[PDB]
Amino acid sequence: KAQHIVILDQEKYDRILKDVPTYKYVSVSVLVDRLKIGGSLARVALRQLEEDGIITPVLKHSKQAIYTRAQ
Amino acid sequence: MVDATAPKKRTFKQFSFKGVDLKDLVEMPTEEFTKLCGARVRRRFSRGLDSKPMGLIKKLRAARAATEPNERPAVVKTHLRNMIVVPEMIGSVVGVYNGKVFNTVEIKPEMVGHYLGEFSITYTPVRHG
Amino acid sequence: VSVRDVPAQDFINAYAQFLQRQGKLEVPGYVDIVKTSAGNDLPPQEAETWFYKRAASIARHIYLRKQVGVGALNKLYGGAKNRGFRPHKHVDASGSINRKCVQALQKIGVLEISPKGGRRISENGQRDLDRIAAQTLEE
Amino acid sequence: AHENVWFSHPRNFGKGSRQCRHCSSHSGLIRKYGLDLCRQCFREKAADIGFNKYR
Amino acid sequence: QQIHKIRITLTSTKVKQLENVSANIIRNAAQYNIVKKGPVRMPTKVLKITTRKTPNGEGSKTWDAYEMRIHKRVIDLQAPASTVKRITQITIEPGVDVEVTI
Amino acid sequence: PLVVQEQGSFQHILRLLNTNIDGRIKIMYALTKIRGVGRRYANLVCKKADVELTKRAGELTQEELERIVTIMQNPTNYKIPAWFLNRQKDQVDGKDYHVLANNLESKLRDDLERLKKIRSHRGIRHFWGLKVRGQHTKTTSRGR
Amino acid sequence: TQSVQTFGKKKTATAVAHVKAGKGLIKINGSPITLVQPEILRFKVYEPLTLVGLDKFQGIDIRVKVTGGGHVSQVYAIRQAIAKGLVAYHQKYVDEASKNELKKIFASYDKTLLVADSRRMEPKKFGGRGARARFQKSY
RNA sequence: UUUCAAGUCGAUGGAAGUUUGAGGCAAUAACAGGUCUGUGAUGCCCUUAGACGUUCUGGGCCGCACGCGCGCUACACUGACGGAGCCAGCGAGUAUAAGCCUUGGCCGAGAGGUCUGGGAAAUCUUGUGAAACUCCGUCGUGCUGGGGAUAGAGCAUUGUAAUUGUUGCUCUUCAACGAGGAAUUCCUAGUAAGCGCAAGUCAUCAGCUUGCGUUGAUUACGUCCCUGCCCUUUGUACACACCG
Ligand SMILES: [Mg+2]
Ligand SMILES: [Mg+2]
Ligand SMILES: [Mg+2]
Ligand SMILES: [Mg+2]
Ligand SMILES: [Mg+2]
Ligand SMILES: [Mg+2]
Ligand SMILES: [Mg+2]
Ligand SMILES: [Mg+2]
Ligand SMILES: [Mg+2]
Ligand SMILES: [Mg+2]
Ligand SMILES: [Zn+2]
Repeated sequence: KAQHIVILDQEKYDRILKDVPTYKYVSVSVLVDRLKIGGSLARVALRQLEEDGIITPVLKHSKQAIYTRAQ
Repeated sequence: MVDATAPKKRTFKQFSFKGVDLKDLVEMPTEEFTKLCGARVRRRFSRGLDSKPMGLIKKLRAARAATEPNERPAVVKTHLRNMIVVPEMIGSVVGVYNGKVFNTVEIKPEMVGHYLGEFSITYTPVRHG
Repeated sequence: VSVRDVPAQDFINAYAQFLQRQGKLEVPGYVDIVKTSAGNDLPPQEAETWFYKRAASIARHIYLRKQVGVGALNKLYGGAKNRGFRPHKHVDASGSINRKCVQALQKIGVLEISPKGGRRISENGQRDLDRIAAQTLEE
Repeated sequence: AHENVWFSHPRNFGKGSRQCRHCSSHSGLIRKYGLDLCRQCFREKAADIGFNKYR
Repeated sequence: QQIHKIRITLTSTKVKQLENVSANIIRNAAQYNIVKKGPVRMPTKVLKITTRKTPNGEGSKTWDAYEMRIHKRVIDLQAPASTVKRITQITIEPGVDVEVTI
Repeated sequence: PLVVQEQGSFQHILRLLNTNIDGRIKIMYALTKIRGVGRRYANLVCKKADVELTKRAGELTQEELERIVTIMQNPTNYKIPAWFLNRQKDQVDGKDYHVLANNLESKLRDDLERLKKIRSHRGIRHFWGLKVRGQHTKTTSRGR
Repeated sequence: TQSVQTFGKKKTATAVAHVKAGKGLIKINGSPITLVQPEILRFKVYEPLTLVGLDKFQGIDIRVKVTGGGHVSQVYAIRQAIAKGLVAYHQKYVDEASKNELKKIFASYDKTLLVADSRRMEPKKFGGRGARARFQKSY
């Protein structure tokens, strides 16, 4: 029943930048769980959001990415 | 998928084994023929042919020479069922022991490259009920 | 600074970048086709760079030891094969890939055929590897 | 003629290629350290050979 | 064929005769002013054979575990070859075999 | 190396060699649905066609799709090794081939009658649906 | 000069520590301790350091060679060789009052810093795949 | 605590305080338990030249509507792959053979081939650079990149001989299985569980045993409730002893 979205359109993209900052804790599963996007799409979003400064890296690991809001 | 091509032509079909048709197939020396078949056959001929396979070929050759009205070439019987069928012996009929009886097989051209005893099953099939 | 004073994992990522950017390493034509080991089931995921990274590992691995052969390199990078229903087993890596790397590396430098077997590191091999270690740790 | 057939099959690299020193059996042979003895003949000669049970 | 660094290799199953011959040779290499190296205790080899107890194939799966320990010692002497060989005949023992290599 | 967006270019369902392919699967593993195309084979045709593996099936353009189906139909012309092929040293013409979706079962069948026509032992057991490679059947393969 | 050599052991792993007088060099098989590959266990070898304070290692340099055992078993052998080497150096070249002080903090935190674990693998017995495990029985 | 006895439970010291851990040996008798398919160990019976002796050739012991037992892979994300990191121990090893362990170099995508050299061995294979494992990536809950049966085609090794594929490798084919009812097994510390490696069988073949080491726990440290055995009392018309 999952049918998670793997292609990023524009409606979801700006919705992401409007919703991810208002999260206590973001991770690979959090993006999948609440944004309905796929796991692979979640991983690329986290690696860019850190470069754009919106997201602060709490911990770095291959199997787990622990991130938090930067404000 | 680009498209869907389906032409085909009637090239006067004749049996062919790995690119060599029946006409040329029959007149190949077994040394040249083995160079275009499987790995197991190629290994066997390099390991050295003992006297038993070579003796059977001579008798199979003679059995064909026995009849020249062009009917079946009479049967040579043998136990050596590890014999590899070669184009030279196409059309000959051999009786291959399966442990009890002389199963009779006719060497069809499509049988080439197989073991001679592979066409004489050694066990009667199971039948429950 | 020496090779032993820098972490191995991020040193190879730095030596791999240099060997690719240097471009002098001769890459065999089958690197986009072959699998590293008979125990593997798929080719490497980093098609463009896997050969460079493996050569960096071979060069670094030879630095810390003495006369390692090419047969030993197959055992080192080999892993457990996934036999279907039979238990797992260790299987050696491909011989050609390891032999080509050290041969490709021998005319680009760092190594040479050592006495009493194996492949020693070259007079210049210590000079330029220790260099890479320095350009690894400034950040 | 007959001499070329009698005992003509090769009897090397096989289980029938070797036999027990003692009973000339073919099954349960021990080849370690060149013993070439059946496992039953070994037990009745182990003390004589110099094999003892310690652990 | 005068002075010669000569190695004597001692192997046996039992250690008492091995150490008696080893000590007796070392002792004889003391009163004779001969510089010596040894004895060197080589790592002992445990020859283990594990068979089934049953001559037939019935019962609980019980196994014997036979053993044959082999101990090897080498002693280095600096003496002429005539001198070393006669020391061997002095310390001859039925259990221990001797091989002499130059 | 960053998240990108597109509109109307993605294709949810592809049709290659008369087989329907889901467009949201990664290209290397989407092609494995085509019978005769395994994971190992799909990795090479994408790399020979200069199609980077980080793309979903629907992301591909028509130019790339035709370039892939062209390579699969002519593997030897693109430095694909003979030993890497599906059907090498073919029975009738002796050349190295790689049979695909609507051709594999045809030549697999033709091999079965070719075994059954000569009445080989392997062909007979294939007819019964039993194991032909000597596996024991005393205690295994009892389903239907 | 003032040199003492010691060793620590785990199941099979044995780490030989050489403690010489110097500037404070602390290496693992010729590599700094800051780069041990059991990253999750890097603080196991950091424990003998931060417990007493790094000022104790100003005058001594330590070079260990650890062989045998496994990845984890080697870490416990290394940390024991370091802890025992520091104590053995103080007993021989410093007053024994300081040596008893250092030995107190280590033991009060973890006994394995100074005392080798005596556990070894139990032999396997026939009738089962393990030391105590047995083949499944049927009636 | 205790009959202040035998002991038991806690600490301290200690390498070790469960008989220090683990085994080897192991009583008085006994079983119609299993083996004459280990014996040039055997009594008797059968056969002994058209052999039931021995040998050659080929097949079978693998044969398949089915029930059961010892096991191996798995059913996934505490994971699969792809790279990178890279640590053991127990052992074995040959000559004019009938061919041992085989590094190093050179060919091959692999399996493997070839040329030299070391080792009758703490010397060389070998630090057996093993696998789980760790790091960085791809995958993203999908019978999916889990799983790898079944099968087609091709390439090598051993062997006189591979067909009923010995085994290995390449591509393709990618099935049940989505954690398993009634029942039932093993186990208390470097133990269980994984994870590999060596030796035996072995020309070739280990999903098997015998050991070894790597990672390494949860939970009792109690009871006779189930089950088996031992002891005492008891009944007996049994003593070939309840298979009476
Ligand atoms: Mg069409
Ligand atoms: Mg090798
Ligand atoms: Mg690896
Ligand atoms: Mg037939
Ligand atoms: Mg107990
Ligand atoms: Mg026979
Ligand atoms: Mg059992
Ligand atoms: Mg991995
Ligand atoms: Mg051989
Ligand atoms: Mg009770
Ligand atoms: Zn015997």
